[PDB]
Amino acid sequence: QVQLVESGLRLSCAASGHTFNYPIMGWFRQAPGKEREFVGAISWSGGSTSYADSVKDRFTISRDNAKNTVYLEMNNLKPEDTAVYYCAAKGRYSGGLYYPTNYDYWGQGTQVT
Amino acid sequence: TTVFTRILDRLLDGYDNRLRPGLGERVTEVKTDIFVTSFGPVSDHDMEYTIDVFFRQSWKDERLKFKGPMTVLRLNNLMASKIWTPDTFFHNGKKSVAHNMTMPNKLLRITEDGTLLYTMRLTVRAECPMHLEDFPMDAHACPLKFGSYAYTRAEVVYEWTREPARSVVVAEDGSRLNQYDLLGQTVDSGIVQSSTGEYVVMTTHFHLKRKIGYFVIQTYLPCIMTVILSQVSFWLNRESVPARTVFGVTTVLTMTTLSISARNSLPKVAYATAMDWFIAVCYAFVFSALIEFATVNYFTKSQPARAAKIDRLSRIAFPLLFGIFNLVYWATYLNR
Amino acid sequence: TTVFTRILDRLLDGYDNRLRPGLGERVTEVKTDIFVTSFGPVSDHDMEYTIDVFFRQSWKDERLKFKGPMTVLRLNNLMASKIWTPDTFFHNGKKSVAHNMTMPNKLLRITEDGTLLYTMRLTVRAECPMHLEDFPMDAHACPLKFGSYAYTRAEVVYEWTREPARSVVVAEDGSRLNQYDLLGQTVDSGIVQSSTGEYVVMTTHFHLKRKIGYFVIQTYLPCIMTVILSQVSFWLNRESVPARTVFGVTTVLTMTTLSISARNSLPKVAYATAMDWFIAVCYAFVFSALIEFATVNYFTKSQPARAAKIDRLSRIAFPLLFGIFNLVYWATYLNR
Amino acid sequence: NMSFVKETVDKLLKGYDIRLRPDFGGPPVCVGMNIDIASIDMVSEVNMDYTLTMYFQQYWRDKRLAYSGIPLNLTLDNRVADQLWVPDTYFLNDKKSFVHGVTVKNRMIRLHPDGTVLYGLRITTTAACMMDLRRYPLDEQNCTLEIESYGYTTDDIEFYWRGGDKAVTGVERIELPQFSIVEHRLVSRNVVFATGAYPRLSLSFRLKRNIGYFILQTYMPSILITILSWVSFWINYDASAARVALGITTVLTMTTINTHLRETLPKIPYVKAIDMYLMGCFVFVFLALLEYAFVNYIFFSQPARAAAIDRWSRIVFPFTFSLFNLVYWLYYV
Amino acid sequence: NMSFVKETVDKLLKGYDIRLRPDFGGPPVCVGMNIDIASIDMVSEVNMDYTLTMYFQQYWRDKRLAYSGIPLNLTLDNRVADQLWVPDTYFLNDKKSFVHGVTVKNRMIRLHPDGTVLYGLRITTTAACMMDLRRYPLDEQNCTLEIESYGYTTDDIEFYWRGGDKAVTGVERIELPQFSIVEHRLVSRNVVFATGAYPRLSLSFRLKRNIGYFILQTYMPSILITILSWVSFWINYDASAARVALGITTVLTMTTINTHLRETLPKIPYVKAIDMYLMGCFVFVFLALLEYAFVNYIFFSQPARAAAIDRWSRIVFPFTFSLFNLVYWLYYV
Amino acid sequence: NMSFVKETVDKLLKGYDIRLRPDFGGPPVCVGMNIDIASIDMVSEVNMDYTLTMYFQQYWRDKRLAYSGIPLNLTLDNRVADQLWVPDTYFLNDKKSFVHGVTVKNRMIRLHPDGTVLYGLRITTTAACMMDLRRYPLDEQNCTLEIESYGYTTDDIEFYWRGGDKAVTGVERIELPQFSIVEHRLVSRNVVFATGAYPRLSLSFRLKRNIGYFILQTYMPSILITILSWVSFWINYDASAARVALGITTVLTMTTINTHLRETLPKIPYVKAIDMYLMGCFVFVFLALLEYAFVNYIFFSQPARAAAIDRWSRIVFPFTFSLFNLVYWLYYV
Ligand SMILES: *[C@@H]1O[C@H](CO)[C@@H](O[C@@H]2O[C@H](CO)[C@@H](O[C@@H]3O[C@H](CO[C@H]4O[C@H](CO)[C@@H](O)[C@H](O)[C@@H]4O)[C@@H](O)[C@H](O[C@H]4O[C@H](CO)[C@@H](O)[C@H](O)[C@@H]4O)[C@@H]3O)[C@H](O)[C@H]2NC(C)=O)[C@H](O)[C@H]1NC(C)=O
Ligand SMILES: *[C@@H]1O[C@H](CO)[C@@H](O[C@@H]2O[C@H](CO)[C@@H](O[C@@H]3O[C@H](CO[C@H]4O[C@H](CO)[C@@H](O)[C@H](O)[C@@H]4O)[C@@H](O)[C@H](O[C@H]4O[C@H](CO)[C@@H](O)[C@H](O)[C@@H]4O)[C@@H]3O)[C@H](O)[C@H]2NC(C)=O)[C@H](O)[C@H]1NC(C)=O
Ligand SMILES: *[C@@H]1O[C@H](CO)[C@@H](O[C@@H]2O[C@H](CO)[C@@H](O[C@@H]3O[C@H](CO[C@H]4O[C@H](CO)[C@@H](O)[C@H](O)[C@@H]4O)[C@@H](O)[C@H](O[C@H]4O[C@H](CO)[C@@H](O)[C@H](O)[C@@H]4O)[C@@H]3O)[C@H](O)[C@H]2NC(C)=O)[C@H](O)[C@H]1NC(C)=O
Ligand SMILES: *[C@@H]1O[C@H](CO)[C@@H](O[C@@H]2O[C@H](CO)[C@@H](O[C@@H]3O[C@H](CO[C@H]4O[C@H](CO)[C@@H](O)[C@H](O)[C@@H]4O)[C@@H](O)[C@H](O[C@H]4O[C@H](CO)[C@@H](O)[C@H](O)[C@@H]4O)[C@@H]3O)[C@H](O)[C@H]2NC(C)=O)[C@H](O)[C@H]1NC(C)=O
Repeated sequence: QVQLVESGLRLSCAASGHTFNYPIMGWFRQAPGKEREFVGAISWSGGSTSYADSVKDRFTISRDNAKNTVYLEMNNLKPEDTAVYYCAAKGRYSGGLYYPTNYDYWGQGTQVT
Repeated sequence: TTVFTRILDRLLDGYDNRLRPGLGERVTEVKTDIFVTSFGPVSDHDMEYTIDVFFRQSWKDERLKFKGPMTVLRLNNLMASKIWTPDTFFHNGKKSVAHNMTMPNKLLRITEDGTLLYTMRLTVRAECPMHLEDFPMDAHACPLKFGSYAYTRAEVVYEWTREPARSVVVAEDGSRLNQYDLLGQTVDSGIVQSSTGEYVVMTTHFHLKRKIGYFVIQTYLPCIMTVILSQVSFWLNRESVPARTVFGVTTVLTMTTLSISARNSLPKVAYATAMDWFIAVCYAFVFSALIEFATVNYFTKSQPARAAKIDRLSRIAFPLLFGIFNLVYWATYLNR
Repeated sequence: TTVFTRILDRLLDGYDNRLRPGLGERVTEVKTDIFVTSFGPVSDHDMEYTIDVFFRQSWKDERLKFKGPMTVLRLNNLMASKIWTPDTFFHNGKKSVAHNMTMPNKLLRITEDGTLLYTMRLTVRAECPMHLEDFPMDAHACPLKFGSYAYTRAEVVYEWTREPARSVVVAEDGSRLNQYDLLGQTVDSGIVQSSTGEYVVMTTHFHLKRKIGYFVIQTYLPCIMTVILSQVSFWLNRESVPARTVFGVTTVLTMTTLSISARNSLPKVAYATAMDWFIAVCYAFVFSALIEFATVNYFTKSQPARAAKIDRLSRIAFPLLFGIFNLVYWATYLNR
Repeated sequence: NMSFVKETVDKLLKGYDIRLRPDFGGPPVCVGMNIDIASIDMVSEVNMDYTLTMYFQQYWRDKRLAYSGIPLNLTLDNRVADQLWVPDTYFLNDKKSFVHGVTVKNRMIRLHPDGTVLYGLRITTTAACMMDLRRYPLDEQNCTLEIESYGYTTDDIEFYWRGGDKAVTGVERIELPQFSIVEHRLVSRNVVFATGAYPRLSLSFRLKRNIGYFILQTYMPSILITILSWVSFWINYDASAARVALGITTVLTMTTINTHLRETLPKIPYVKAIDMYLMGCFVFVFLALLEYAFVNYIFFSQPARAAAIDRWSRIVFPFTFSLFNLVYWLYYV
Repeated sequence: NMSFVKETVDKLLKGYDIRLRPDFGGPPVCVGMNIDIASIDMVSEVNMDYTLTMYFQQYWRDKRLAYSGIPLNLTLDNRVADQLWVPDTYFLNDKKSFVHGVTVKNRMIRLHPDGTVLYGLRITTTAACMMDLRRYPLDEQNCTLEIESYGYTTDDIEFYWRGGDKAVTGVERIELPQFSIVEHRLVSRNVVFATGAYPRLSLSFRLKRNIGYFILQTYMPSILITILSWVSFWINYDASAARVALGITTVLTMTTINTHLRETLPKIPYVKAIDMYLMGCFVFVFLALLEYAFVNYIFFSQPARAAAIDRWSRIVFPFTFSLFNLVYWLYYV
Repeated sequence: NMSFVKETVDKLLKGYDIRLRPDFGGPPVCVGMNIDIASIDMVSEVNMDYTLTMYFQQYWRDKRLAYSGIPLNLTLDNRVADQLWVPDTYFLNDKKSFVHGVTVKNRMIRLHPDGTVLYGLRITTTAACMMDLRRYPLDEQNCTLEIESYGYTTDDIEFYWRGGDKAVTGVERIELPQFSIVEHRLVSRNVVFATGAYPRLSLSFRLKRNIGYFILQTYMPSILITILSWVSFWINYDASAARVALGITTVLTMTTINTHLRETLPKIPYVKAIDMYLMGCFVFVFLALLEYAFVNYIFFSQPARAAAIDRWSRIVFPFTFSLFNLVYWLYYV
């Protein structure tokens, strides 16, 4: 079991428990009228980030295993970035990186305007 | 020669090899027998053994009765693929080989009453779960179990061709064991139960006993010599402090090296073997000899008479106790 | 498209692939060439090497003439299994692989005049007998020989596509060699006679030269430094008996460990390499230094002047003799 | 009457198209799974994988194979499997698998009157299992087997464990040398790739490592050598050769033990518990050697202070070693 | 209706010549590639290769396979792939590859109404990767996969990454203990052989080696032995036994480290960074021992000169060692 | 005239029944055999086997294949072997074998006008060879290849060596690093099993091991350490630490040599010659150490007796070692 704690512009996702069984953390945002949208993903150990097109070169993701945290730094905001943000954990053999169905443990929703 | 071709064509005319003989009318009975041509090496690390066999099966198929100038047709083995054969498999097999050089190592013979003899040459790797508490004086019963994969006991049964003790025959020169000694085999049959039904199983247990000479000249003798060397220190005069210290430390180092090297061909079992107990006791003797020297040196310059008495007592006590321990240990383990 | 389908169906109508082109009339001439995409590792222990090639063969088959809109049909390699091809094999091959991922790595092209080009991608492991008397300063000529298995010189002959030097082409960056340099290759052809007749054989020798840097920094430098360290002992004063004893003991032990460990890589050949001679001479020097110390110690207390004279002479004699030995050894083994 | 059975089986396979799934173009075909674990042979930290042998049974329904007039299960020769449709089941985390083929292919085909097909295989598979060795050898691992359809999406095929938690048998009989199976779990879910959603069955085991082998094999020699190093503190300070011999011998034995230990593990970049213990022991023996070096250095002019240092070292080293052992065994247990 | 689809597929395969590529005799057929990386099992310097497992997807259009009346994409049993034309794609630098075949051959065929074929394989390949070890263990490697067409030249076939930069996924699934992935790159080009010009796709990864293990297990022992070797400079030159023991111990320990540690790599001829470091430390300890030998040789007739030599060595040796370390770590980092 | 040859070949295979041997129902068919040995690879004592590469040629007559009007011997495509009858020859003592298959299957079929078939294969086989290692490394082995018919008894088939004692070629050109082939022998016999009597051919080689490697590698260090152990008798008896160090070092080094050497061979239960030599050397060094211990025990009250014991040891130990070497090398040579 993995416990995700959301804080936070900069959003912090701090995970505790069995972070070895869920080696990938991903970020999603839900618009009021749209479905959940993938933002980016970070590997706990490899530090190999992946980003969606709409937030390339603007959002950045970093990981530190000292206290098991992943940071999403948002820069050059736009009015089309007003969505409730979620952080999630992905299993080792869970499939595609861009689909919310494949993520098991979801954090608390965080609002950004 | 045309007569035999016509006979074979008539035998195969309308034959359906998807159906066992006697389907819906009676159980198919298969008589099996094994000729071991070589009982190959045993692997303690993998808990397995290799065996090379002629595997022989025989059964009745009324669809193949014929009448001709001969009573037995000894056919090319390709015919085996045109008829029905039993689907025998080894339950504890790991990775077997059916030899194909220079041709498939199979033979098929048909008797005019419809009896089929079907023989193949196989190399079977099989699991032998071993308990190594008595190592290196352990004995094992390595099993070999086989039976039908798809046919329950209501469809196919297996029987040994002759008396069960005489249906598994080991070749007289067919022994590739280097570390073990084959004492005999026990032959049996029974019923297994699984989620797909009840099946017949034929079982052979080979009884192996490990030869001890290698471990005698590899571990026991160096340990004994190290213990004797450590007890030799009791006869050096008490002034020779560096010499007796060198004796003690070197013997402790030798015991540690021998203890570490002892487990090199064994699986990482979680329990202690007999050799481990022997090495632990030898290590205890060497360490206690060093402690004896330390005690003697502590009292040397204050109670020299007590130190001399302790040394004289030790010169007798240490060898006597080591000999008694050796007698007890070897009596316990060689008579089991 | 249907035109080409009809052409292919007419070519394969009444075509017997059991018969070579020109059977009973003349000799089939096969032109061959090799493109080495990678010259894989060389193994001294197994006396073999690995090579990755595009193997290209070309011949003429009158039965495959056609007339159509295209001049060359570049066909799916399945077609290659429906026509005659040469039965070329590598005489000194050990176990080769015809690559099959994701499809058979084969190509067939048919020209309208009946000319066939047939290419395949192969990994060949071949035997290279090595004479290791000069190891690690040795050079080898690894051969690769191929030819027809079943067709004698009266039925099939092999020729190089272009001039023999230009027919085997090695890629620029296709070296997987670690401890060797590929100096070049020679190309030749000839006849070999066996129990079944005379056969054409095509041979390519690759010339390899071992690099020495690894052994320079792995064996020669530690040995030289150990010898110099042992000869350092001659300069300590005669009062420091424990120091010189420690010097001798530790240098002899280091030389013994190096000598024992230095033959791990090589096969157990029944002769002495150059490295063996170097290590033997270094061992002799260290042992002679220890013997000299023992001699000096024996005469130390009774004839101190003789011990001093021996030490003074040895301090000059030993480095000079080691230098002369090194010069002889390197002159012998470098201008070979 | 075998002729009627033959005619019925010929009729069932007349016009049968194996390229099409049952109920092609309609609702998904449901496939139930069962596994009997025969053995779990070897668990490798070096290769990060484990080997497993099993009887794998798939049950489904194919209405093209329904027959009447024969009140029997029809067990057919396994080569009939080449003339029927079967699911395209594979194992996602496997590295090398094979079906046993002695004496024949270890395959079973059983038809039922209503069209139900039972398809059984005996499979030995090596499967990847990433391991966390930060607490080695006091670690606990979770090794899984992932079972998926390759070509068919969830609109064509569905998986389910046949019998619920009873669908996997034989786990309680498994005996492992280095491990014990604490628990096994069965999961069913869906996995989305770029080409669609696919059914997924997961079978997981939790393995706890036994500690006895490492107590007997590496911890005891290190402890005994460290204790041996303390005998020097009880030897007089003027026996220089003996105590220098002790220091050199202890350092050499520590290096040999460390090399023999590390020659059996992968080159992981973090510190393991056994590495921590061994370098603690190395620090202790090195400190004992350096303490003797200091005492030998200063004892020529201050014999009393050297004797006092030796006497206090007789006590300090056992106390600090006991404290280090306490801290180590409290941090990892 | 299953019979309608059956006759549609029978009509599709009727008169189909598998020996001919789509648009044979006309414009080249375009093949789009996708790769989904499952894992990289191992990277071996001794064998100079690496093992990769992947889903390899190929996309093309064959007008002979177009069908109408069914507004659906036909996912067919993979055995039908034996009756269709497929590209003769191969990997140039691979050494041993197989398609997984449990429970069936891991292969996928999906047809589309306009004639588009999607063809998927699950492949494990051991591919060659020549490594430059001059900066080892601080080295950075570049390992590639070369995808090419064997028989068809650029007149017959074209390759392109389907989706551009997004044609390869799953890079974050690569978990190597000894390496980390820094970057991956996709390349498309043509290669000219004596038989013509062929399309070539290239997928490259840049691997960075983690330094922690080598810092922990190699550099620290050498630094500590050199520092221990410097203690002789601070000891009075009358203690011949102690200083000789120190020098001999340091020399022999350096040799033991080198022999028991370097014997683990391919027999490359050049010098690596770790080799140069170990040889420098050996040179330093040997020079300290030789300096003491000379001082002991001369101190009985020129004690003041010997004291001055020791006094200057005390300062010079740490300074030159610091300069050596500075140069080494600047050059290699 | 390829048309006429094709007609003849098609006529030959028209009514051919591959299921029946030639002269089925009549006298046994005679099969002559030849072998051309190309190489003998690794002869392993650990695995108790050897590897052989050879050209295996079989010769027989099938009157069903006779043809007229074509004055040529017809070499055919090797795949025609799949339509003719061939003997079911196998090797009894083979563990793993294969026919080479690059570029094609290494197989030859050559027909003759009278119906004679020549059938050739190129085969690599690993064959079991149990070795008696009691005299190792001065041992002589005998390794065989057993060629037999599997299904056909002596009333259906009979083997013979074609060409008498010249049926095997290439023995004199084999190069083995560790052995030399002294002799080879050919035998023909019958073997009875429960299913009948079968023909058996045996090809045996006698291999003699070369001793130079073992002189360089094992005996010389033991001799040098034994001689080194005698240096103690020439060092004055008051130097206790030096002589005890020398004796202990020699003893421990001999034990280390023995343990290191015995682990490169299979775990046989008996004693080999090198084991006896090493045990004798251990006995000698142990007795030298015991002699020193006894001298140390009685050199206070009786120094002259101790000096005499050392002086007599100086002569007795070399003499007894010489006698032991003489006895050993006379027994084993
Ligand atoms: C590249 O080349 C390699 C060989 O170097 C190929 O590997 C062989 O592939 C062939 C073709 O698929 C295999 O032959 C087939 O085997 C089927 C059974 O396979 C099982 O049993 C064998 C042993 O008998 C095992 O090796 C195997 O792993 C399986 O457990 C048969 O059912 C097939 O028969 C079918 O075709 C024949 C044609 O005459 C019909 O008569 C039959 O009725 C039936 O329809 C066939 O014989 C062979 O087993 C493979 N060998 C190995 C060692 O793997 C690769 O497949 C090839 N790759 C490509 C892409 O072409
Ligand atoms: C080794 O490590 C693996 C992970 O790497 C562990 O596998 C996990 O196991 C847990 C169970 O212990 C799984 O959690 C369960 O998942 C089921 C499937 O979820 C899918 O379907 C539901 C809807 O049914 C969706 O909501 C969801 O998004 C998925 O699509 C759930 O059905 C289970 O729900 C049950 O528990 C919850 C409370 O937890 C209840 O509210 C429910 O009513 C119900 O009772 C459950 O959530 C988890 O999915 C597994 N992960 C993976 C990746 O497979 C192994 O357990 C572990 N091995 C060991 C021995 O511990
Ligand atoms: C591991 O190492 C390999 C080399 O062994 C690296 O591969 C090289 O990668 C670079 C890109 O980083 C490649 O360079 C590119 O080549 C393309 C093809 O060039 C051929 O075709 C064009 C016509 O299409 C010819 O003009 C040319 O002569 C070649 O025949 C170019 O299309 C690329 O152009 C790009 O840059 C130019 C500006 O320089 C722009 O104008 C273009 O729009 C475009 O952006 C580029 O030049 C190089 O070819 C690769 N080498 C090989 C041998 O394949 C790997 O990158 C490396 N891996 C890592 C992770 O670093
Ligand atoms: C490695 O070790 C093997 C044994 O394991 C040796 O093989 C033996 O070789 C000898 C010959 O050197 C064989 O002895 C010969 O057997 C022949 C066959 O005997 C069978 O058939 C005859 C009838 O033909 C029967 O009478 C007999 O009972 C058997 O059924 C005999 O024909 C030979 O006769 C020759 O010698 C005798 C004298 O001994 C003469 O009287 C004859 O005229 C004739 O010259 C002979 O007896 C023996 O059978 C082989 N053993 C096995 C198990 O095959 C290898 O030689 C050895 N390798 C090396 C290099 O030394």
